[PDB]
Amino acid sequence: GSGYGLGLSTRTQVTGYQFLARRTAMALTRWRVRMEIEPGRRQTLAVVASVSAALVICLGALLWSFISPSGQLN
Amino acid sequence: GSGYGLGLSTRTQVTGYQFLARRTAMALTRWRVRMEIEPGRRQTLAVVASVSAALVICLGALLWSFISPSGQLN
Amino acid sequence: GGMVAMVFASGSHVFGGIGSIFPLFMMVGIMMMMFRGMGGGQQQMSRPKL
Amino acid sequence: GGMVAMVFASGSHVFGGIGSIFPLFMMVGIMMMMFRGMGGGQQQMSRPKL
Amino acid sequence: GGMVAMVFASGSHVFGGIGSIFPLFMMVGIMMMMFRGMGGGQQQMSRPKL
Repeated sequence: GSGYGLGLSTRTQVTGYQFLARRTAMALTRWRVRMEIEPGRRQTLAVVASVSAALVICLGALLWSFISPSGQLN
Repeated sequence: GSGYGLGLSTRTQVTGYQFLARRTAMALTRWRVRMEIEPGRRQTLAVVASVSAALVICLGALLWSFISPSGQLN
Repeated sequence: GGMVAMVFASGSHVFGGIGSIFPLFMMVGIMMMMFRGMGGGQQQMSRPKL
Repeated sequence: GGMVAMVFASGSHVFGGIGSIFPLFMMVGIMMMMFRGMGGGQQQMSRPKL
Repeated sequence: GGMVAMVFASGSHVFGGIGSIFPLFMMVGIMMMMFRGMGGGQQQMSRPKL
């Protein structure tokens, strides 16, 4: 049938698929599709914020290593 | 006569004359007035650009003289 | 800011006058892009109006 | 690019090796900001509304 | 910039700090004068749309 194989694609189709993926994912855990509020989005974003904060602090540590190193003896 | 003498003039009358001059000039060389594109304009501008580029380099040379003149020996 | 501060700890102190003109103007370009990002307006919805 | 070049010409040599991570990430961050596309008052169509 | 560079080669070295505020602020005015020429319209007829 139609749609098989590695054909071309567009940016409107990529978001279209992400909409069906979120909506069906909700139906497996909440058994309803109303989606007045979309908690999957929020719960994912919270992890992205967490990872970002860890890396930001990570860069902060590297910045101090060059400003005030341990090698300044004598 | 109607237009003789040395009376005052306005901005719209200045462009008005230069338009009649361009249209009648090409009529002497190409024998047609359709003027799809107006090549007289471009060929003139190309000379103006040439003089401007010469002045830029010329002025660029004077700037170099002050940065490093001949009398600063040793 | 981090890129700028790291140079001072090395003691090169290349900034000031001739040097400072780069980071000074470059900083403006970033602000100029975020302004166009919050583009548009006139929507005028707000807690005090509702 | 001028700033990294200015520091190198001045003899600091601080950005050699891992220090280069700062200019590299900034260039990436700059690329992301100017590549978001049109989001306006007429160009209202965007993921949150579609 | 040429007017600026020409003074350093003469050794007056009057720029930096107090002095540099003039050419720094002066530069914005010229840029402000060109952007005013940008207000000629708000439309597109680009090759991608044609």
